[PDB]
Order: sequence, then structure tokens, then C-alpha cells
Amino acid sequence: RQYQKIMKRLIKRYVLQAQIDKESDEVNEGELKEIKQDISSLRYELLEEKSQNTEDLAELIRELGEKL
Amino acid sequence: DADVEWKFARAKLWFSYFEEGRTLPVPFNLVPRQYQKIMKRLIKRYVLQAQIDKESDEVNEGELKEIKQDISSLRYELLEEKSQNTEDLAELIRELGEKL
Amino acid sequence: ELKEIKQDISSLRYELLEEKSQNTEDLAELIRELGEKL
Amino acid sequence: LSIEEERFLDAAEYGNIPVVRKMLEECHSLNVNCVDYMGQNALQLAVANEHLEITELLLKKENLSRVGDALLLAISKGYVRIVEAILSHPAFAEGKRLDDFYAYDEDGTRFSHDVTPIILAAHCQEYEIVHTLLRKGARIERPHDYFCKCNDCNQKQKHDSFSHSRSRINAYKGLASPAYLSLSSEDPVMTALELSNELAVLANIEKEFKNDYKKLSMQCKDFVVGLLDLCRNTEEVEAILNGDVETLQSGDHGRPNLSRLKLAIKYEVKKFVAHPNCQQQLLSIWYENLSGLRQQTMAVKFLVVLAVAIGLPFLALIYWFAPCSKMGKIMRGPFM
Amino acid sequence: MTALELSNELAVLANIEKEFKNDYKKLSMQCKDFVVGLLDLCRNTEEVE
Ligand SMILES: N#Cc1ccc(O[C@@H]2c3ccccc3C[C@H]2N2CCC[C@@H](N)C2)c(Cl)c1
Ligand SMILES: [Ca+2]
Ligand SMILES: [Ca+2]
Ligand SMILES: [Ca+2]
Ligand SMILES: [Zn+2]
Repeated sequence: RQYQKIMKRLIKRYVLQAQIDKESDEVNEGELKEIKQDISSLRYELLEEKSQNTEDLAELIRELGEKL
Repeated sequence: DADVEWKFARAKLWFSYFEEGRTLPVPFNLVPRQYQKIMKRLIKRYVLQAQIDKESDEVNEGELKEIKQDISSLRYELLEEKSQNTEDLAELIRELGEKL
Repeated sequence: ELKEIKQDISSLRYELLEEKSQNTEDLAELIRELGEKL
Repeated sequence: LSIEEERFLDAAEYGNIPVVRKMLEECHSLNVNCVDYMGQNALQLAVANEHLEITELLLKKENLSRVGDALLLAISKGYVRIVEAILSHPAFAEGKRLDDFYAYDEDGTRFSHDVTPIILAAHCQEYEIVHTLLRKGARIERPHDYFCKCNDCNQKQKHDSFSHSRSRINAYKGLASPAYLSLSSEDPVMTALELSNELAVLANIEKEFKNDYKKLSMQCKDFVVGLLDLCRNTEEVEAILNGDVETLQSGDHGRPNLSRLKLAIKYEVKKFVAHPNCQQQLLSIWYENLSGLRQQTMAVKFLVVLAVAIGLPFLALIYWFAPCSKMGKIMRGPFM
Repeated sequence: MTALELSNELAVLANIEKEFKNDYKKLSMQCKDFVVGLLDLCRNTEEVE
């Protein structure tokens, strides 16, 4: 079954080269926007995260202040 | 490339007369380590200019993805980092609450 | 140009990771002093 | 696949550094060599997406396979930091750039089996990577003559002639690249000219790869022309055009030793000779002792030819009687 | 083998379907391009054969 082995070897090599050629295509406006949207979502995640971190934290310190 | 082709032909014509050779025409010919320093300077200048020209190439889909993957990894690093920061912190406050 | 943008992300990563690491180090030191006081 | 292995591959592909670190430090059953649908393990996925932090964590593992293929993939994509990190691996101690070390799966290698890291870096003309590999002793092997009948060449011809010819063109594609030419030899302009001639010869000898060798010899011509295009003063122009004037013999009667320019004309560089920097030097030699006649229009030069034609016997008489004279010096000029 | 046979089938359908002749000629050219590109990746005589 050397023919089946060689065909699998060449098919995989074709898939890798086909994806490389697709990566060699020029970037468009749609792709750059998907990247822009990534930054936009990261901003919402991080700003809420740190705001939540301090709100829970300051509540614990508020309990500490009440205990005195 | 016609301009380059002619200038090479003219230059080949010039080198015919560069030799000391014959001065009289047809009727009358019957009768009797700075170099190493400069090369290093130019090689470095070539490398810098070659990299500038490579930077002048249009961006492709592969390069933009490597940038996209950077943002993706940064998101995982920062979200875990802040989550770890509060988990260790709240554990310390939990110990403080137990101490009272 | 895309590299200058990539370098921006790279510097932002170093600034934020050190920042949060510094935030907890100073914080945990204060809690360590609190634990010593008991 | 497996849930644990699928999660590990997904985290290693998408830069999830904390999760891959935790799994490396806490699983003890997940094997680092698990591969995805395309047969790419964690290291190849991390390198392909340029995850330096994950790459270093994986490289600290001992039983990590596909490390040499990971180096080859990192080289082919640029990724200087990842390339240096992989070169830090103990498998590349003192050099591995001269079996199955560069295989990217069970059967086969990602690139041609003869393409070593130095050849691959030269192909992509990564100046940073080529400089790094050259500093560690990596060199392209300078393949033997086409009609070489030695034992080593003969064995390659019998085993596979198709792969042997493709290995020869791969080596020449590495030597002819500007990145390797400028960083490997002390005299890139001299090397580029000689390699340009050699590839031009091989284009005629190898009819099958005639287009490839003509393309590579054009690269060497382009490099030498581009190297001449960067010169800014007469001293740098002479260093590219004439060569090492200190060790050159001289040019006859005060000329700038046209030996390298004669070699360029023989090799038909056609753009190095036709360059304005080169044309300026030859024009000065052309109008050697006739400074005023360069600026005159073509009509004046036509009248000069007619005047010389009428006074041609007188000029011949002057040359016989007074060879070393004002007119004798002018007549010996190439334009005269 | 599949690309060759599908290339022939689409070439036949280009003549039969005059309305979609340009489409079927374009698709049969894709199958030809795939088979040529698959042959272009071969590195040794065993893969070429
Ligand atoms: N110094 C010098 C020098 C002198 C003459 C040269 O060329 C000769 C000339 C000059 C003007 C008009 C017609 C012609 C015909 C040439 N003869 C040259 C001899 C060979 C013959 N086939 C062609 C050269 Cl190239 C160099
Ligand atoms: Ca695109
Ligand atoms: Ca690019
Ligand atoms: Ca990265
Ligand atoms: Zn040999």
C-alpha cells in the first residue's frame, strides 16, 4: 500500500501549501475589522474585570472598616 | 530594457578604444585596508536598505494573523493575571476575616 | 506599518503584566505587614 | 483525539499561556507529542502562530518531538525571537545546520530533505536569521560540477536523479540570495559576479532547470547593481567598480584599473555597466584628455570629425614625428 | 483520479449547457489547476510516479 501512503503524504503537503498561499493573500477591510473588534472586546473585558476587582475588594475593606 | 541594452553596447564600444592598441587609422597603419573598511560600510548599508525594502512590501493575511494571535494571547495572559490577583487577595482577606 | 502596530501591542503587554505584578507585590507586602500585626 | 489533549492543543495554538503552563506542570499523563487533525503537536502550533512564551515553556520539556521541524518552520516564517529560542535548545548545541531530525510527521519532512536551516534562511532572505546561523558556522555546501563523476555524486544519481537535481537548485537558490551573498563573503561584489557567471553557464548545461538558473544568475546581477546603487561618493564608487585599488596593479596611463569592469562586460551584467555611477567613470576615461569636447553639442562633434578627416594626413604626420607631445597625448585618447 | 474525471465531466457540461458554459469551463479549469498543483509538489521520483 505504498501508493496510499504516498497519496496521504502528498495530500497533506497540498493542504499545508494551499493554506500558505491563502495566507499570502493581501489583507482586506473585513479582516482588519475582525482584528479591530478583537481589541474592542478586550477593552470591555479588561475594564469590567478591573472594575469588578476593586468593587469586591473595597466591599471587603468596608467590612473591615465596620469591624474596626 | 532598451536603454540598458544600448548603454551596454556603447560601453563595449568604448572598451575597444581603451586599449593602447592602434592610434593611426586604416590608410596609415600600413606604414611602419581602506577597501575592507569601505566594503563593510557598503555591506551594512545594503542590509539596512534591503530590510527597508522588505518593510515596504504590502501586508498579507498571514502577517495580520500573527498580529491577531498576539492580541489573543495577551487576552489570556491579562484575564488570568487579574483573576489570579483577586483570588490570592481574597484568600488573604478571608484569613483576615477569620482572624477578626 | 503593521509592525509598528505589532510593536505597540508588544510594549503594552510588558507594561500591563509588570503593572499588575507590581500591584499585587506591594499589596501582598501590606497584607503581610497586617498578618504580622495580627 | 482526547478531551485533555484537545484542550492542550487548543490552548497551545491560541496563545493560552496560563492553561498550557498549568497542564505542563500538573497533568503527568498528557503527552506533549499529541497532534491535531493536521499532525501538528503543541510545539508546531505554538511556532506557527508565533507564541514565543508558549514556545519557551514547551522547549523546556525534555521529550518534546518535532523540535528541528519547529526550527525550520520558525525560520521559514521569520519569527526571529522564536528562532533564537529554538536555537537555544540543546539539540542545536554547537550546530545542527550542516536523519529524520527535521521530519514534521511520521513519514516526510516539511521542506525538501536537503534544505538545512542555513539554506532555508537564505531562501527567505532573513538577514537576522542568516547572520545568526552564519555566526554559528552554518554554510551552504557549494554543490559540485554538473558532470562530476565522483562516488558521492554518482550514488545520489543512482538513488534518485529527480531529488539530486532538486537538491542542486536548492543549494544555488541559497547561495545566490542577497542575504547570504552580503553576509558570508568579504567581497560580495566579486562573489556575485563569479556566481552569476557560474549560474549562467549551468543554465545552458541544464536544459531542464534553465529557467531556474537564469533566474538565479539574474539575482546575482541584481545584487551587484543594487550594491553599486548605494554608493554616495567617488571613493565608494571606485571600491565597487574597480575593486581594491591598493592591491590592484594600476590602470594604464592613470586610468582606474578597469579589470573588474572588463569582467562585468564579459559576464553581461548589463545593468552594473549601464548604471549612471559606472557610466560616469567610463565617460571620464572616454574623453580622457579632451575636457572641453564633452560639453559640445553633436553638431560640433560632427564638424570635428570632418575637420579630422581633412587634416588626417597632418595628424598621422604629427604622430610619427612627435609621439610624446601635446597632440600625441590627445590623439592617444580613446575618443580621438 | 477524481479531479481528472470531474474535469472531463464539467468540460462536457460546458458544451451541453450554453447558459452556464463560462461557469462550467471555469470549474473544469479548477480541477485541472488542482491536479497540476498536486503534481508540482512532488519531490522525488516515487512521488512523481
Ligand atoms: N583602438 C581601436 C579601434 C579602432 C577601430 C575599431 O573598429 C573598426 C572601425 C572603426 C570605425 C569604423 C569602422 C570600423 C570597423 C572596425 N574594424 C576593426 C578591426 C576588425 C574589423 N572587423 C572591424 C575598434 Cl572596435 C577599435
Ligand atoms: Ca484576505
Ligand atoms: Ca508581507
Ligand atoms: Ca507573539
Ligand atoms: Zn560529487
